[PDB]
Amino acid sequence: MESLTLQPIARVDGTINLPGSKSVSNRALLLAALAHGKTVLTNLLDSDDVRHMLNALTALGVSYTLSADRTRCEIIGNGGPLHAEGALELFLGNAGTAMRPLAAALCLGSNDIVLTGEPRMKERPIGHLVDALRLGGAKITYLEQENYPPLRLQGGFTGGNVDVDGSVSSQFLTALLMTAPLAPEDTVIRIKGDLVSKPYIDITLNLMKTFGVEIENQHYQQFVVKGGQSYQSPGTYLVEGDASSASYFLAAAAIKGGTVKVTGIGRNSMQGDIRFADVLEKMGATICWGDDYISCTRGELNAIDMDMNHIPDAAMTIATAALFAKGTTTLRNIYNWRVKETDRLFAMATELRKVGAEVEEGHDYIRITPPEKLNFAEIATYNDHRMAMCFSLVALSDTPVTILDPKCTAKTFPDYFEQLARISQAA
Ligand SMILES: O=C(O)C1=C[C@@H](O)[C@@H](O)[C@H](O)C1
Ligand SMILES: O=C(O)C[NH2+]CP(=O)(O)O
Repeated sequence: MESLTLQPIARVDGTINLPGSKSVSNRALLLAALAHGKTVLTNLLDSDDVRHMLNALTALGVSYTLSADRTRCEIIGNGGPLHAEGALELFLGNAGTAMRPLAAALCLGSNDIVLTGEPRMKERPIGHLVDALRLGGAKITYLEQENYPPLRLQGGFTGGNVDVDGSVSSQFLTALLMTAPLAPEDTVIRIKGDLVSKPYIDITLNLMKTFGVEIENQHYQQFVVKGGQSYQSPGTYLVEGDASSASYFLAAAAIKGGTVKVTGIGRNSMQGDIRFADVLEKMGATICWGDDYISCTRGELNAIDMDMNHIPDAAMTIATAALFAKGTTTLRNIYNWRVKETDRLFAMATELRKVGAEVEEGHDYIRITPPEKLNFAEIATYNDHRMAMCFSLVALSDTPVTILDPKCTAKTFPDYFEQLARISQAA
């Protein structure tokens, strides 16, 4: 299969202009499609996950145009719920930010649509969202395994009292929040127990407000939504650079800098992953904050032991950065790593051991003891963009690393290796 071998990188230094945020991009596209008016999105991410959303919108009849680099998108809002019949199949790759929000949104009114995706997506849970949608009136059928895509959506979500489990995925609540305002009746969304990864709910509410809708958030335990609302185009909207994508570059400087500055995100960002910078600071790196940048400068690197549920995606970057830290690092409260692009606790533990680390794969945590020196390994990537990006950091040592299926980074960051190369220096 395809592979890329990264030569040892002596030092990193430079500036990277970040690709757009995947989380913001897919929310903005769906809201723009539902909204009245023309929305112009700039700094939109061009990656597999966004392409699947764009293709779904095209299939649903939404009109839009894209600039040459696909980062500027002019969307003609539909002025209401999207519709299709005949069990139209929408193929969503392995994009959770397309699958979960569309699973909910397409329950408005009548419809006959099928949502499916890659094999792994048929193994990523969606039952708790389906349960909630059904409580609100939706008719949903599991075409294969109960609790997983593919789903046949036949509409009917009118609102009412809806309970949802948010203990493993915040995306189920996000999907309900974006959908409820357009339902004919008011909706009260009750969180069954605890809610995981709260920052993504804040991103959803932030985007909804940009598109003209606000709801009543009762300490994240219950959300009161008024029905009969309409989303409205914000005119021109700038998509923040991706803070999760930024993690690799900031960590690279913490390990081998130099100073690396990422632009497109700053202290005012709505993304929870900007807090990844705080972790590097706790490890001994220096961080500088700007309006539209975050930079990291090499200091030292000490192991840490902390809960990472607030930044599950960027947290993976700490797992490989730990190979360069002094002491044993423990990342806790990351059970949900198991239900993402791959089971990341199993994958991270397996690949880290290949370069020499002693690793304890806990059920919901990972403990990493770095080796005195890293060794060469051919890293398996599990169709997971972040496995490829996290392990690229192994090359900030005296050993090269070979990454299998490097193009898997395209899920969120097609140009990843060219960007890492941009800040890689020989002297
Ligand atoms: O709502 C979102 O945008 C996301 C939430 C989390 O599940 C993340 O793990 C996922 O990558 C994106
Ligand atoms: O980006 C990540 O690290 C995990 N994404 C899961 P998805 O966006 O497919 O729901």
